Amino acid sequence: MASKQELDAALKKAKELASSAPVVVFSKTYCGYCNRVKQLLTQVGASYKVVELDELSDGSQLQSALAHWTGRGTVPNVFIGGKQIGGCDTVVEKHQRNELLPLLQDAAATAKNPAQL
Repeated sequence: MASKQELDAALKKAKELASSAPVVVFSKTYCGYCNRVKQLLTQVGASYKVVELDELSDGSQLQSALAHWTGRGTVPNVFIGGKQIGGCDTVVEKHQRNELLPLLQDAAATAKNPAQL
């Protein structure tokens, strides 16, 4: 039998992780892009979980479930309100469009606005 139930369990934990905070940043321990996304969200004033898949106890299979789930599985990988937004380039582009910030506000993730967008 293939590892289907292990992949499904990692997928279930990926959904759990993706929903454990209003914003979640699947990442790795050293990448400049992971640092960039952390600083991007910090500067607007967001509140976000970080999930360093190089250090998470099952992080390799968790990233494999991420790839299965998203058809992408890159790092960093950003979710808001339990839905994927995209990777580093996606959040930087949506920040430049002033399009990420309204969605962070809608999630009330920006602590500046607890009343939502």
